[PDB]
Amino acid sequence: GISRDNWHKRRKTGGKRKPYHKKRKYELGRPAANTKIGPRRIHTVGVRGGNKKYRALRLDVGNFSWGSECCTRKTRIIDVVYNASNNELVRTKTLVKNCIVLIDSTPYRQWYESHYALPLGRKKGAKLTPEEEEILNKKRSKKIQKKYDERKKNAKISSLLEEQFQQGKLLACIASRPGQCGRADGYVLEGKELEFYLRKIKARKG
Amino acid sequence: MADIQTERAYQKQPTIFQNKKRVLLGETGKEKLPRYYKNIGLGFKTPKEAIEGTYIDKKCPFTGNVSIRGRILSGVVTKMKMQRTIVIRRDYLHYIRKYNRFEKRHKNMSVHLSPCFRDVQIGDIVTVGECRPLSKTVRFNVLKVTKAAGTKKQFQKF
Amino acid sequence: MARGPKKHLKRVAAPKHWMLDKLTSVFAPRPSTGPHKLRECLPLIIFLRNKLKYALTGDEVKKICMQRFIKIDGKVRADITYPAGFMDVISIDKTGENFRLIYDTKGRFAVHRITPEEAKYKLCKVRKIFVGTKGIPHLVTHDARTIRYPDPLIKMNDTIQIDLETGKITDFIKFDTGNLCMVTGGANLGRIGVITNRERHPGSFDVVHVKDANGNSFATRLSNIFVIGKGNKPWISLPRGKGIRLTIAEERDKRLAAKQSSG
Amino acid sequence: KNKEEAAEYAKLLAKRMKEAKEKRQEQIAKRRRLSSL
RNA sequence: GCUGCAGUUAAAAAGCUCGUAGUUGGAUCUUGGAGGGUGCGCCGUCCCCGCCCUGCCUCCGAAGCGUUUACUUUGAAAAAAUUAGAGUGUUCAAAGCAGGCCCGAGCCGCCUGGAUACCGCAGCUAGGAAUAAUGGAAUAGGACCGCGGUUCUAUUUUGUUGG
RNA sequence: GAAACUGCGAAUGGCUCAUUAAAUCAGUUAUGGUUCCUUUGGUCGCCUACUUGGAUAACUGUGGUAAUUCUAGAGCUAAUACAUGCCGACGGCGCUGACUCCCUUUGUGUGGGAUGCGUGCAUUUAUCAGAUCAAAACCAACCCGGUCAGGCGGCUUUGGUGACUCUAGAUAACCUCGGGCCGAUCGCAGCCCUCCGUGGCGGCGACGACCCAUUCGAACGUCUGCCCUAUCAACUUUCGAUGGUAGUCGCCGUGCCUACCAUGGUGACCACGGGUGACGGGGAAUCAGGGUUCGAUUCCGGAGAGGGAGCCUGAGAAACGGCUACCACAUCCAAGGAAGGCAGCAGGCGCGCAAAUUACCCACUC
Repeated sequence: GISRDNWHKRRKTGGKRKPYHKKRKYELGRPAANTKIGPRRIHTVGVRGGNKKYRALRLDVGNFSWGSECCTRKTRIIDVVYNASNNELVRTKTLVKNCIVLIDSTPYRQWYESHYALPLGRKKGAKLTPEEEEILNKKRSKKIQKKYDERKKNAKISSLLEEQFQQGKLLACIASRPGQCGRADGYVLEGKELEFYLRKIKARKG
Repeated sequence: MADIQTERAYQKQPTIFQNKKRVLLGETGKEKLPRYYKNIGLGFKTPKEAIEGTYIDKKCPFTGNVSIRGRILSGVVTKMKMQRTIVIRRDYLHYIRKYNRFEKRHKNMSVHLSPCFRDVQIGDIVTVGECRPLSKTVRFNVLKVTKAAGTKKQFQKF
Repeated sequence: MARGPKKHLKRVAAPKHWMLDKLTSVFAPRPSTGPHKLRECLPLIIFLRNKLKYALTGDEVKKICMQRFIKIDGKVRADITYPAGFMDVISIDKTGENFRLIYDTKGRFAVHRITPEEAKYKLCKVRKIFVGTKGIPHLVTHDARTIRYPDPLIKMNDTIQIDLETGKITDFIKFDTGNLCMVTGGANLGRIGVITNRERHPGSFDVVHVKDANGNSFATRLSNIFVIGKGNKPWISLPRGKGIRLTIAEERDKRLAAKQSSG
Repeated sequence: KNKEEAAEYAKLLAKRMKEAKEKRQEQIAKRRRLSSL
């Protein structure tokens, strides 16, 4: 099958390594999860030394954290936008580490409006009146306005992130190894990385 | 310098986070990138270039995630064809009793070279240290550039 | 070979210091997994029937053990090939004997009776000192005993008086110039002595210059040095010989002089 | 039982300060003598 | 045929020279008096040692710490069997790792053992500073808060915290 | 107490040296790159709880097949097998809070609250933490201690290794889920109740589990040392050759694999290629000294079980006294089928110059 061993191929001298022993389980290795986006499926795999490793095939939600915020929220993973390794991964919408995805934003938005009471971007009046407004209206007199007052300064939030909020989809980078762990986790892009990916996202696009 | 970042992936040191932020001057903030470094040990001074630098090099002993343990060797630089890696020639004496003169013999050793070191130029004697397998060939990492304009055969200056 | 743990020992490939004969059979006991590394141990069977002469057969050694006759460090051990070792106690009760496994100047586990006290406690060399889980700290001794909450002075290479019923460190000795020492491996295995110097190498390998109560000097690896108390004041019994080491000529001089006349 | 060990251990480390704390003092005070000149 | 071969005529110096690798390389840089081992009947004879007729600096330890090595020297690290080789009455011996005693058994027992050595190199230590290489200042450079103008960065501290 | 189930062994040993020439291997190093059964040391409170569900063997009975370590079907039916799920509880503590006082319109400063509603570890991710140094003049805020005439001073803290993103702690969650953990055993024989039948308690003797370390290991990584050959002088990559970078994979390091991107890496200090009465070493034989030759073979390391390749189980196997296909061989048959691998011990054929009993025992050694 598959055989991490170098003891095939050729050395640096270039001499033909001669066959020593067969392919040995200790050398053993495997097919990739090639995990793909959509209704969750996972399979257990037997790994060396006992121990069981999850192979995720297809995933729809992950746990993505807003680092500067210091908060993490679980959201649907909408789609794969960018992948350094290979393009097919993006087109196929396959999940892997370093894959650049778009999450969904709504959980982040709901938290942010609640905590800072300033609502993101320059959405709309009607929306405010509807739900999320109720939260904004809040009160307790009192209760919450004081907290909102305490906050401010940070709360600037960064233009690139907020603009993304308008879309309702935020760029995030998958931190975890879905094929290994079975969890498709990641962190919201930002700052510099976000700048680099945006440049890549627009540059290649068109 | 040259934009590093160059590739397609965003080069960064792991788990060294950011967060830029609002208000004035800098702006954000002036350094804009926190950098993490460490001394290799064995009394190898971590050169300024490492601390001062922008470059990423995971493979770097000072800036990167590699530990130096094991044999510490010295050799002369034969090649600096490859990017971020060099080949050094190690001379050694082979003893032959059966009748006794031993004959000079040599081995070449591939070793990673952090961008912190520069002027890595063939002819330079260098001190490399053992490390975890960096690449299928490379066992070592350049820790110190021994140098010398000397070997006069030319006149070096500063 | 090559799929799993070895379970046999070809005798001859056993450690010399058990002093098993050459003929007899093909296989030696081979120490169970336990508190002491296999080379550095003394399977009870060798103790009961190879040093003490209580047993003849291996069939007998077993018959003895199943009685429960024998405890190591206080807590009946019932395995023929149990890996007892340095600083272990071994107590045969209905016979009233307490023995501490500590070296010859040959480098051979010595048959060394100790008092009915003493048998209570053993000296362990700290191997590692640890922040375990939940923020608790622990020390680990040579004999593979982990004690939590130790007192903060204790550092790797120090030694440590363990109670024994209870576990429980009931003090310690620092590794410092001038401490009494026991040599637990290598050419000098069994020599006792003060210190003098620790030469230190980064990367690897620290040597300990030892001087004996005869101004005889020697080195070993730090790995091989065990602290056992304060000059002229061991914290345990020493075997006859005070781990001295005498030249083969001195050794001859003692052997012929003490007897064929001298009582 | 574990609680007692943790509490007792803290006392030794915390109590040791009293005897050790004095050690530091023998430095701060002197830090003024050297600076004097 | 290293130690330790032959090649004018016996088997064997290329017709001759240039020549890279390889090998090989001139001179010249520091100068009796007692201590301890074994022979000879209180006396001495004959080695070996610091001496008479030489790590700097940091500022005893520690540390700084090495100009590079090779070399050689002293240690450790060095599987057992084997082999050299100690102790040991297998009747002898090759072996084997024993055994030998106190004891007339009431001893309701004593006890010596089963040494050590070798172990290439390479690596590790350490002392030497000869030997052989190796280090620079002559299209001037290194030293010593010798002194300054310019600019940067790190945290002590004006109780506390911010400028 | 036959059996059966269950659990564990069967991955060890034994055997041979065919493959195999810096491969294997030896001495040296290493894991801060990782897995590890077991032993050993630690680690175990949150209305079915005085304890949950229902089925297979052994068995009975009935059979089939020329022949099977074949097995059908049915009726039961055990568990430390199998799938579940709880009494336990304990909280002040977090965010919320009907609110209320004092010194001042608004406000601002100092204060304190009855009643509501994530908190065991593991894993993954993200963040913080993991504190190293010496003095002053002013301005804006405010703590205590001694005060009268706005006026005098002042303090408290962070585990180790030469080096880690190490260990540990804090914050936000996550589920790897039913599919992490926190446990649904036995045989033999006198107590007490702030009080009356209960609930709490007392002798002898018969494996699991999570996480960490340990032990036996494992898998890789360092160098330095190998036979003959030049009638083998240039080699290695479009089916990766050497390197970057990122991922997928693996116990994990690594072109392992794959994308993109470079054009490398090696050689007269013998590479490359080829050969081989080459498994490698400890060792053996021949003794001036130097040397000269051998090593399959009682130990160590490596390799294989007809040839090749694949795989299951399990901590550990790419296992052949497992299985599976092909390939080469051989066997039984009622001809459809069916079953097999002595480089294990004896023995036998063939081969040859050449090599033993189809014997006894688990008592010794283990």
